[PDB]
Amino acid sequence: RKFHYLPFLPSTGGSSPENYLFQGRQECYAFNGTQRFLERYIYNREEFVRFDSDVGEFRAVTELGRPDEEYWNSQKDILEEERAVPDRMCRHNYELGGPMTLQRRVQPRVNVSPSKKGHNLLVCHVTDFYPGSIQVRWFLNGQEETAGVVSTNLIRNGDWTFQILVMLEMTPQQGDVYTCQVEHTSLDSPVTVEWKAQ
Amino acid sequence: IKADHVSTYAAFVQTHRPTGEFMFEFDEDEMFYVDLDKKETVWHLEEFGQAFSFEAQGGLANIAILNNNLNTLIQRSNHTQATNDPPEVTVFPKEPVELGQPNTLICHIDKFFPPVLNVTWLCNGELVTEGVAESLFLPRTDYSFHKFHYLTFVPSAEDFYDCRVEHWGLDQPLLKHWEAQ
Ligand SMILES: *[C@@H]1O[C@H](CO)[C@@H](O)[C@H](O)[C@H]1NC(C)=O
Ligand SMILES: *[C@@H]1O[C@H](CO)[C@@H](O)[C@H](O)[C@H]1NC(C)=O
Ligand SMILES: *[C@H]1O[C@H](CO)[C@@H](O)[C@H](O)[C@H]1NC(C)=O
Repeated sequence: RKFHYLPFLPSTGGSSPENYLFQGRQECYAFNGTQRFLERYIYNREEFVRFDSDVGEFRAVTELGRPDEEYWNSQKDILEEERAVPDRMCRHNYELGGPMTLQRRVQPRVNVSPSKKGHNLLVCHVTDFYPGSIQVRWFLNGQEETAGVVSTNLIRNGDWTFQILVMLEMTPQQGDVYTCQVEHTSLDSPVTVEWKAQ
Repeated sequence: IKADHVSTYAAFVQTHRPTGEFMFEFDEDEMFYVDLDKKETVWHLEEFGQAFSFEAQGGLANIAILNNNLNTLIQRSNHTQATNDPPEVTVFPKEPVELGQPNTLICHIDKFFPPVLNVTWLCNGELVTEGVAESLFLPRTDYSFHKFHYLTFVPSAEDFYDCRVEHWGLDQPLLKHWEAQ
């Protein structure tokens, strides 16, 4: 009912002005109900040592982390507890987090605007969605539109919402119904909105 | 790395400004972190915290552990320091911009190292106080960093914004400009 964690391991040898950083990542990777664990330690951008469940032991990514590897791998209790993580910590958090994380669904808001004179464009602005997997499609009087379209890259707002812009190439006729269409794991029926010029 | 989803505790410790932080990430979005002054777990989204708790001490512990480790490696490296990688900075709205209609400006700062920053907003020259919020120094795959600075505003007709940013990888404090059409 609470997120489990993992104490980091102590390094070996414990017994603009200056700046040093030391980072540690503990990454869980989920595939088909499978779970693979990765514990890395970075000094100042340089990842020096690392544990991969799939390897079963540590590797010295740079000579800088040689002392940790030798120590840690001749330590049976350490190893046995790393190996456990895919099932202890990873499983627990993955399963615990589910509803708010894996089952997170946010309805996108859709929006269609000109932007012309002085080329000619029509932005379909799709804001506020999670997850980031989205399809966005253009229609002129019902019929699809490949040519003249530009998708921005998927842009992470970094508040657990994504944003995206898909503009179309313009040649407004007379009775033109230009429809932007979106699809997402949240809304089952594909939301659409359109535009005319009179 | 052939995965469906990624959950990682990332935490760093450094000798300058941010004495170091500890957090959790789920697919590059940050879930909860531990406020080291306040000694509490802080949940990014309100509904997260109301769903499950997390032991604030555990992060505190690891932060202490990493403080330690830092010193060890300060040794076996004759105190080596990486050089400062400048930030790539963009600014864009949260919602489609429109005539006098409540919105939020986002200042995304990318690809920088180390994570020491001064970031401020300028609205027609003026430094803004109210309306400002911000993410943690987020850790990246490539051991670089990025941050988000948030400002809430109303799209005025003639009216500009610059995102003023200081970091050692620069010397020109860089500001990206921003406005409507
Ligand atoms: C690190 O220590 C060795 C001691 O043998 C020395 O040769 C070298 O000058 C030191 N490196 C730096 C960058 O000071
Ligand atoms: C942040 O601001 C202070 C102002 O006194 C300055 O001394 C410091 O160098 C600044 N840091 C960066 C990284 O620009
Ligand atoms: C995961 O499902 C795949 C099909 O994509 C299959 O090969 C396998 O049975 C599953 N994985 C494992 C490790 O058993």
